[PDB]
Amino acid sequence: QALLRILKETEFKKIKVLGSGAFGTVYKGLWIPEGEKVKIPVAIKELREATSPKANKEILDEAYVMASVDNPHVCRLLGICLTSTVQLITQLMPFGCLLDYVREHKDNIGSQYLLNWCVQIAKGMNYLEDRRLVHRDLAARNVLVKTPQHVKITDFGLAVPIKWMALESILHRIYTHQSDVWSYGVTVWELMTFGSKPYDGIPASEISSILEKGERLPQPPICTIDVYMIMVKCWMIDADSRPKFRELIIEFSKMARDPQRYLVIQGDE
Ligand SMILES: O=C(Nc1nccs1)[C@@H](c1ncn2c1CCC2)N1Cc2c(cc(C#Cc3ccc(CN4CCC(CO)CC4)cc3)cc2C(F)(F)F)C1=O
Repeated sequence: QALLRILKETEFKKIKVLGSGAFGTVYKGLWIPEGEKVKIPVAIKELREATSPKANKEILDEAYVMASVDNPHVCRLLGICLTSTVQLITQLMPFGCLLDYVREHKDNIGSQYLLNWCVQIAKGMNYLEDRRLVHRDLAARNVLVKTPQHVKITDFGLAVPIKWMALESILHRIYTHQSDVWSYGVTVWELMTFGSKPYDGIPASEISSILEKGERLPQPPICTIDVYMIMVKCWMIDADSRPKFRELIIEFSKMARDPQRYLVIQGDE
């Protein structure tokens, strides 16, 4: 019945580890919902630290919000298991994170895929804005691949990635939908460089000073200047001058109609 299912351990199992971050470990698994027969492929995130009943109330309040997300380009929380180390269940995104996907499939990715991913990520971020949800950690690592044609945003349920942060976030810990636009621009740069490292080899402590001098990430080799200009707009110092997600959907959708006019990839005729 319930929007957020409160799971028993007997209902699911871990099959394969997928990755670990600072706060938890993600597994591919299987869930048979209590009272049902069907086997659902899931991702299971187990938190690194054990939590108290008090801490679990803060988790539950956020988990209900995460279960309320309903958009084709945003991952929804399906369930929670209140084990000592809490476990969080979503539908499995079988192709993993988009960062790894573009690094591992670089030779078989054309302009149409890249521009459609930019549209879809903008659509998911626009829904979050409509829901008054600030992501605060948008990056290619936090976009998942359902199919090569269908990506979804995740890991916004977490409220230091200095190299993805808007200048105002670095200087004053101000986070808004418009600082998410800055991070969107970095995410697009990641895609267009097939998962390269932003501000590579430069210490995080230097980034605010580089940005204050007007320096920005470089134009990727595949990008026409028209695409680079969208990234540049996302990195304007005045937050309210940056594009809105709705505007980014329009502009990337136009480019996706003639994708080889906007990204130049060898073999992508
Ligand atoms: O579930 C998540 N990812 C998954 N991937 C695959 C399967 S599930 C992602 C996620 N974010 C948005 N979405 C998702 C999935 C669907 C959309 N989330 C939601 C998520 C996560 C984490 C926590 C946590 C935590 C936590 C809290 C307190 C302490 C103790 N320490 C607090 C700090 C304090 C220090 O002062 C001391 C006490 C510890 C941990 C909660 C949630 C949420 F929202 F469910 F309540 C997390 O990662």
